Amino acid sequence: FMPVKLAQALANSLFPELDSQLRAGRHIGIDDLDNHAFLMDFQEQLEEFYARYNVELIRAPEGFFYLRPRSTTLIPRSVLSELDMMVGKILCYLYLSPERLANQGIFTSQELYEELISLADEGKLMKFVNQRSSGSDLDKQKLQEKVRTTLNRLRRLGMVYFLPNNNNKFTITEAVFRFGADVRSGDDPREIQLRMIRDGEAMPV
Amino acid sequence: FMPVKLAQALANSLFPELDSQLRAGRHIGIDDLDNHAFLMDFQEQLEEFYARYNVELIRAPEGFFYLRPRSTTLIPRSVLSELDMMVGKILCYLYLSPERLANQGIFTSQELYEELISLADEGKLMKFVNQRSSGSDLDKQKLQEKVRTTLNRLRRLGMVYFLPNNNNKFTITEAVFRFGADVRSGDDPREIQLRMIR
Amino acid sequence: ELVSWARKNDFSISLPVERLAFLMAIAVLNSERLDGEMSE
Amino acid sequence: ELVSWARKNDFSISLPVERLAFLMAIAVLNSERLDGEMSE
Amino acid sequence: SELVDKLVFDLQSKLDRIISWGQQAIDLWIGYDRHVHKFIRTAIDMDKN
Amino acid sequence: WEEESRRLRGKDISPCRLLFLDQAARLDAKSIATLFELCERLQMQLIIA
Repeated sequence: FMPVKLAQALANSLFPELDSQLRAGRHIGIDDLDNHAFLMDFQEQLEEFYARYNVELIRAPEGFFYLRPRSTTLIPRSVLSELDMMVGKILCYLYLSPERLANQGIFTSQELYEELISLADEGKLMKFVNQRSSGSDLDKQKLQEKVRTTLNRLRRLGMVYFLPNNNNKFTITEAVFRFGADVRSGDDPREIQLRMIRDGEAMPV
Repeated sequence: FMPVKLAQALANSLFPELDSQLRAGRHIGIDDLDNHAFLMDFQEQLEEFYARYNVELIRAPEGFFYLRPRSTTLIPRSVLSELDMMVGKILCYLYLSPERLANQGIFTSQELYEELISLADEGKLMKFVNQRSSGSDLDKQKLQEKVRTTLNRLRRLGMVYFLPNNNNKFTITEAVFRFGADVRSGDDPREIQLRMIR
Repeated sequence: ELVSWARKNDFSISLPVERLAFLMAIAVLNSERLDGEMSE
Repeated sequence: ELVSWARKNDFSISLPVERLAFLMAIAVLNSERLDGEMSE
Repeated sequence: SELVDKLVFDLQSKLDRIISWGQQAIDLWIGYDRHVHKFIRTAIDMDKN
Repeated sequence: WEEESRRLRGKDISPCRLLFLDQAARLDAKSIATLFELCERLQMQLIIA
């Protein structure tokens, strides 16, 4: 009925955490460990197993895995927001950046917001939190709170984990590299985006 | 290793869609002939398979199968909102005995809307839309939009089956009894369901 | 010769009253600390 | 209690690159100094 | 000799404290190492160039 | 416990002190008096049964 290795993987004690949290939109990385430490062992088996539900466990050249539902996906589809991709790219830069290695992977929402506002444009960014904003500090605080909420939602979807005693400090998954899907290759970001939407990996909101 | 019959069940061509809907939260009543029969045959293994997710595959006394999440559910839970809970009780109250005299199993959004407005207290209706509102037409429109949203949300869970058109008329499945109180011999369904709605 | 040594090294110190006070306070706590370790 | 001690003491240590450099320079000269004394 | 007790008292913890740090540092370092370790197989092997 | 937190707490506040003792009938008058004198010397409050 099944290949030996696929049944082996499905029999692993970690397998239910993996399957369930991937169905719940969580994604695979250094954090989100229970869904990664053995999925490295059966990537092909889990991918062919998931194809039955018209969904694909996709690995980029990066070591992270994440779930993508087809158009005919049996498990229904949904998407994230622009600010989510933003915080995600900042988190990916943090993950790669060896300069902050001394942080040992632990990072604080203030560091995240500082890096985000440093790399990005404050006002053009803030246009999306609220359409009418014109540099009001109330909208800046709104953006900071929205960054906090997006970090929470990314925690729900396997990009970050709050420390047991600290919701202000967090550790990052390698699923963060999902956000670098338009930069994982030297091809154009737009043509790669077309290939993602073709492979249903990303869509504009 | 893995139980051989569990391998047979999971390899079953009907396993994918059934599993996906179960992850969604959709119940599987007797109306789903193929899913129901497959569940009846392979429950002994599928219960273990889902309990590995710390989720119980419960067959109700009504016979419909559904995934009860434990507190430790490995599939992070979403829940039916407050308006979803009361609209679900109103749906069961639209599926109980008295509806046979009024809608013969085929209901419309107007029936549910009228029952919700007449039966539910104005206080909880305002809690649904807003505490400051008072009977205004716009607030009623917002409440109706939320009613449609929760109706579709119940549709995703296989608790209401839509008639195939954009018009919001539908039938209600037996699984709706998860909302209502358990029926006892000699109990008036109206009395118990109203006491719970009250 | 050491002038350029320092120049290219680049270092500094800066202790406002509050910062210097916090410093003595941490020092005293450490002198009182069970294991000398100071958690944030 | 030591908070007011420090507050009313009023002290501060700080060092720009040039000042810190001058400090190492004076230290080295003193280590080279005949009698350790440094005239202005 | 009560004051001596205070020294006989204090000097113990200091000593223990030293020893404590003597171990604690390694406990930190060995952890930090693994982070560095993971980094090489979670940052550069995927971004070789 | 109090001595440790002496630094963090301002001397203006001396923290409240309160312990318990059930089945005080076990004690003798000498022990009860010694407990009372010790507690009040330590500004200690007691609830005894």
